[PDB]
Amino acid sequence: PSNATFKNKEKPQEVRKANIIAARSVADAIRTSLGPKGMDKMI
Amino acid sequence: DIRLVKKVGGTIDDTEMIDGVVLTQTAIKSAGGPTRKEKAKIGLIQFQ
Amino acid sequence: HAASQMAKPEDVKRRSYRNYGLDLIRGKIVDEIHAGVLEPTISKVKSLKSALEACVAILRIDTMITVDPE
Amino acid sequence: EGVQAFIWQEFASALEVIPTTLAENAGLNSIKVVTELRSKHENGELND
Amino acid sequence: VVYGGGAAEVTMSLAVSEEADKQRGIDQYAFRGFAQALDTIPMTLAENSGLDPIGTLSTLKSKQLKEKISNIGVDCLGYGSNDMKELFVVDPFIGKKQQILLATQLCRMILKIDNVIISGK
Amino acid sequence: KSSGRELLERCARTAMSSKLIHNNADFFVKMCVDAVLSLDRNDLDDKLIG
Amino acid sequence: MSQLFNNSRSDTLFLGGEKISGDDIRNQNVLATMAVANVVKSSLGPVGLDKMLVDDIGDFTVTNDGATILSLLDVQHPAGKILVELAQQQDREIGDGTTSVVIIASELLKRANELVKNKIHPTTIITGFRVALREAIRFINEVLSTSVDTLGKETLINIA
Amino acid sequence: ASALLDQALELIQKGIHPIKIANGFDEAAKLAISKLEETCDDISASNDELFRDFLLRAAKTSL
Ligand SMILES: Nc1ncnc2c1ncn2[C@@H]1O[C@H](COP(=O)(O)OP(=O)(O)O)[C@@H](O)[C@H]1O
Ligand SMILES: Nc1ncnc2c1ncn2[C@@H]1O[C@H](COP(=O)(O)OP(=O)(O)O)[C@@H](O)[C@H]1O
Ligand SMILES: [Mg+2]
Ligand SMILES: [Mg+2]
Repeated sequence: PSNATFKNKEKPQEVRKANIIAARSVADAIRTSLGPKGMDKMI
Repeated sequence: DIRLVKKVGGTIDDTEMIDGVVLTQTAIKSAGGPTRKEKAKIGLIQFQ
Repeated sequence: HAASQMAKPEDVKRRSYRNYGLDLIRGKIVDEIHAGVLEPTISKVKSLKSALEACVAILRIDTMITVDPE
Repeated sequence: EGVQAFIWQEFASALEVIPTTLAENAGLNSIKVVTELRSKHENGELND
Repeated sequence: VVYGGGAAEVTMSLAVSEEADKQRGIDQYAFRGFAQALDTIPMTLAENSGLDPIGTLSTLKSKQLKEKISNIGVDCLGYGSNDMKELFVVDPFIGKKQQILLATQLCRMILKIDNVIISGK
Repeated sequence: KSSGRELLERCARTAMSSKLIHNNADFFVKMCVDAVLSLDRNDLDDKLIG
Repeated sequence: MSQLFNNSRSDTLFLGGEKISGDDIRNQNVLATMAVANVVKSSLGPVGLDKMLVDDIGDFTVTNDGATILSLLDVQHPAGKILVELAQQQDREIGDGTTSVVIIASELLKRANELVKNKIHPTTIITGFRVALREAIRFINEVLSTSVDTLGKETLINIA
Repeated sequence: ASALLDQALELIQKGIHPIKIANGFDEAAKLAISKLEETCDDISASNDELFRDFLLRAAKTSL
């Protein structure tokens, strides 16, 4: 309702979303290197 | 306490167990010393 | 070569085929024993193994990552 | 029952990422692999 | 006409969910994804109005499964009653229908893209 | 000795695969089949289907 | 064969060069192998003919060996450096078949890449080669021939 | 539309073809609109006086 706390801040949840996508990006880079069917990565 | 010696050349099947310690270093062979000797006692020289 | 491998053990002529093949000078099939073409057995041993490990090293690569020099 | 029930539910869903990837890398149908593993585990099979 | 404001979304979400476990097949996850996708609208109204999405979503799912009356949704102005007969809110059927049709027909095109070439200006 | 109307619906169903139409093909296949049948069989034109 | 270079991605930020994945890598690795395999393909056998390489100071080197021609070809690509060092491993150990071992490896990566496009895993492909090679070495032992009834050093002459 | 895409991503990752995912939403969408049509109320039977009031109930919503 109108008496609810708005909390004044949407920047924290946006920064957490930017970190989760950045963390899932590199996690999905090495997803195909797991198990006997994994593949090598030459850097 | 485990040792792994890196070396170029050979095949994967050539890897085998060695009952004793192996030295990564090689002999000098400047004055033409022996390369093979049986029933030898190994002494560790810690000085110059 | 196939007609040699399939053959009965007891067939001299066919077995011999197992022994010969391509000639690059005259362009016909002649015997290697009389021609003198011969190699060591060690040359083929550990050659396919090196080519096998060479194939394994590139074939297992999925993605490529490059870091620029500092 | 409470607010932490959905958190524990999603914790169990995210924990099954390992066998989903093994079916993906092996070319098998993952959704099918995880629907049969639930069926076998409910019959008392601790290891499947 | 219809009665929106989270009432049509939760009504249409549980309809496909009740049919998901009847028609398991392999597309049951698509029915569940379509169900949870419809729930984002009343949760967005609950998020903007400050109400708890847990109590709001749980109340609509539990109440609408019990009672057949399908004109209860998310009260955003903070009234004491959630029944929309008294709150004077009405929406058209052609308007609420096009939200689902143009959305589900676009996303088919969005999912079918594999090659993406963008010529820099 | 089958019917002629069902022939066009049967062959047009294959064309509506690999597109956005394949689920909505039950309604739109009747449109193009009835559309082309209105044209003259001797003089079938490609500009009248704009 | 690869065209339309991969787009710089904003969701995956790694320092240095950009990351690229998919079948383009194994296509680029095979394309890098054909860059060196076509060089040594012509200088094979008696009928084969070799080429020249200048050293940018007037000097040059007319080379028949696979180890020497690849030693001067400093390959910047990573996949090509494996075959370059293999020939340096081949000529030091055995001193023979330096051209054939590179040609065998190039043909393997050709058909191996074709098999990956045929949707079988590389682990099954590698298992197929190892069981095949274990039978090949067993077959090499069958077709051996011991030198006997030879007059003098003729077996050492004709094999040279 | 973004909600369908967000839920469709999780699925793509678990492992389903994308066109098969869209086929599930089509059967779900037609069943959803069909169920909404079943529980839909019509206001055409009322006279013009009561129908005059219904325009205010919808006009106040969008405004
Ligand atoms: N006073 C209200 N009480 C309950 N629900 C409301 C009220 N006002 C708006 N809504 C709901 O919020 C939604 C807001 O839609 P609106 O934002 O006006 O359209 P658009 O999203 O195209 O701008 C409506 O669909 C309606 O169901
Ligand atoms: N006189 C010959 N007759 C038939 N085959 C030959 C002859 N000389 C060479 N070859 C073949 O050519 C191949 C490559 O020979 P060579 O070029 O000497 O070795 P490398 O491949 O190490 O350069 C060998 O496998 C051999 O079978
Ligand atoms: Mg030679
Ligand atoms: Mg509006």
